[PDB]
Amino acid sequence: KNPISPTIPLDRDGVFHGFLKLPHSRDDSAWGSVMIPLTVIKNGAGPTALLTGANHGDEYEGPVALHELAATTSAEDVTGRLIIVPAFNYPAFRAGSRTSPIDRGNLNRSFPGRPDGTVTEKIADYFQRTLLPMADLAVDFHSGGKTLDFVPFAAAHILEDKATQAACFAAMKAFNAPYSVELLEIDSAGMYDTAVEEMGKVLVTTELGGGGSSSARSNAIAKKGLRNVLIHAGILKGEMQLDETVNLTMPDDDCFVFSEGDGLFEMMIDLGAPVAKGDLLARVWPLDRTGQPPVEYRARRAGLVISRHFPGLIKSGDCVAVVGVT
Ligand SMILES: *NCC[C@H](N)C(=O)O
Ligand SMILES: [Zn+2]
Repeated sequence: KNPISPTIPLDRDGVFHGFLKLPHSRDDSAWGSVMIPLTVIKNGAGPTALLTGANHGDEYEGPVALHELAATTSAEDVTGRLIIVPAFNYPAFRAGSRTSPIDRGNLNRSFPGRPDGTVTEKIADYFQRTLLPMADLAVDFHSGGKTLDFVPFAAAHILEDKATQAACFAAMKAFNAPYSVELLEIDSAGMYDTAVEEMGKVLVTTELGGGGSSSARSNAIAKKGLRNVLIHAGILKGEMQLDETVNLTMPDDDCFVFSEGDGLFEMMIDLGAPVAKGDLLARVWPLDRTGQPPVEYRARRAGLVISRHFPGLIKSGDCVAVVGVT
């Protein structure tokens, strides 16, 4: 029995604004709670979509779209059910950080979680055992965060069940981000991705920009894809917006480049720009001194720069850049 209990019904017709109340006894509140905001919109019979933003706290395109959806959608617009959680790892979202300030918990590495663990593990357990079985479709928004920046794209995994792999790709096509990706997310343990997919459910995941900020273009991409995906699922009516998309893959480790030293980061080729094998991706300047040649990082695969280290300061082990193919 997970101690979380909603403040609103999850199975009644109408529009509900309430919270997932997670008890949390702590120094600044002895009988306190984490009040995870959520909106349930239900109307008649139909599929149920579980919509999450801010799985990592410092990623904002999702929470912006889900807040708008929770505030501008009437029950009559829906055939089915929307479960809307704009801030998924809510303590991290309130702290403005990828991980939670309470337990340093990475929510996207905490599944299946446990009902008696950390605050983050209790969140993961509740979606693992209570919310996901209620859902047919799961849209889990992601962006680069303060340390990464991505080309705006929706992704689907090469997974072993080809039936629900096909369903995931169909929803990615419906999302219609400017780029479309099959992510090399090996290192697959503990993710919400893996929880949804292993249940045979439909998963939509994204990487919409980054840097700890969202733009009007990037907010719009999140709003379009969300609307398309809900129409594609049968929950919302209307005409889908179909624009051009570029298909990209990550077949290899050599799509990735990590830095081996700290310094001042100079990106030499912008996001989304084409790159050939061996082209100079970035150079890192010394923090300590002047007049020394920069440390050069070169592409090991041709394609497009789909991700880059965001901050001006880079550390050893940070991912300099990622190349997407075609
Ligand atoms: N490969 C999955 C995306 C990653 N966990 C992130 O940067 O959010
Ligand atoms: Zn993320």
